[PDB]
Amino acid sequence: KVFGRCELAAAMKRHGLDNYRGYSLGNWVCAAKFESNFNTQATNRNTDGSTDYGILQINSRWWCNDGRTPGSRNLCNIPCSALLSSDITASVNCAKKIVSDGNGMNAWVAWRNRCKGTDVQAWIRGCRL
Amino acid sequence: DIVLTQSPATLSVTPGNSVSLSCRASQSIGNNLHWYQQKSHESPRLLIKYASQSISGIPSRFSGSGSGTDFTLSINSVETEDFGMYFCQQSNSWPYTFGGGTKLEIK
Amino acid sequence: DVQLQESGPSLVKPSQTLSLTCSVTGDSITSDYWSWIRKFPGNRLEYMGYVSSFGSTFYNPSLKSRISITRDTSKNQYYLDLNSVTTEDTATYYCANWDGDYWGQGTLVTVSAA
Repeated sequence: KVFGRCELAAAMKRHGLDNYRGYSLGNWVCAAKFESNFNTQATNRNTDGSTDYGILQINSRWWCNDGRTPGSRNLCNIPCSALLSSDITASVNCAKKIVSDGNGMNAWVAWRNRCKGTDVQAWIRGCRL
Repeated sequence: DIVLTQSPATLSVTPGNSVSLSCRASQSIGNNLHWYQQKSHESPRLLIKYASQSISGIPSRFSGSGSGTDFTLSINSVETEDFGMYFCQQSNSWPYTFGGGTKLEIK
Repeated sequence: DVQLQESGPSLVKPSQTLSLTCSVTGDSITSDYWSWIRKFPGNRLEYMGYVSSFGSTFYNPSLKSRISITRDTSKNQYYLDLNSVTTEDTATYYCANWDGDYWGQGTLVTVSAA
């Protein structure tokens, strides 16, 4: 499914991402916009042989197992194929573990390139939460 | 740091009856509240993660609800194997903190 | 399946460094985030800190920077170092993964001049 901006903001707030480990809600909505364009089915194969899956493009080399990526660690202990649901539960759970590493949200390249340093609060303004 | 307050400190109940334990946070923590059970001579055991998400291997009589600052652990038809300590713990902000715990014992 | 187990001295002197080891069996330590939690008398639990798979460490300010958490992949173990301990550090120490699914047995360490 493709979330509407405000729809994802409300869901993400419901899923506890508003001020999770120092990051305001806007960061997460913005990340989803540029990482998957709000699409829970988004999947992109990478140069290093890994693949990113879901609303938050979780990588198969470190976080989920897709069985075709060399040197995988599967930190979120879950098959990448399970992060493609219209239910964002699984992706949020894993994202929280991801952001809990020292790299913070910098792990999300699109967030780093398109959100960090911008007025992220703009992504939740004008929304009924 | 975030302060977690659990009430009551102790709760006596007779097997078969249902109960609910409270855990309130000094500030909003979304759904980032987890529940642990701890018996004597044993390590804590995760019962519920992220306020309401179930954990495989845990009796289904355990459930959790709440958001923001108020959370609840509910036990449907308390069994004797349930007597012991219950702790809530938040992971919303560093440092992670634990509530003072609620003791469940037979009445 | 995964199993954790703490090991180390159970009695230490004030002012010394208390060190504990958590041995992990069932999988590589590089595949998870690892933590240390301790229980004081009176059912008081304190989260000490954790180390991510990439080596990032997070320590509870309550410890006043006296803590160090490290790992040894070849030995599949991770450790806890707590410097200049006092009787206030007597507690039951447990290692567990970040998710809280796997816990050690917990080990009691008593800090005493004797």
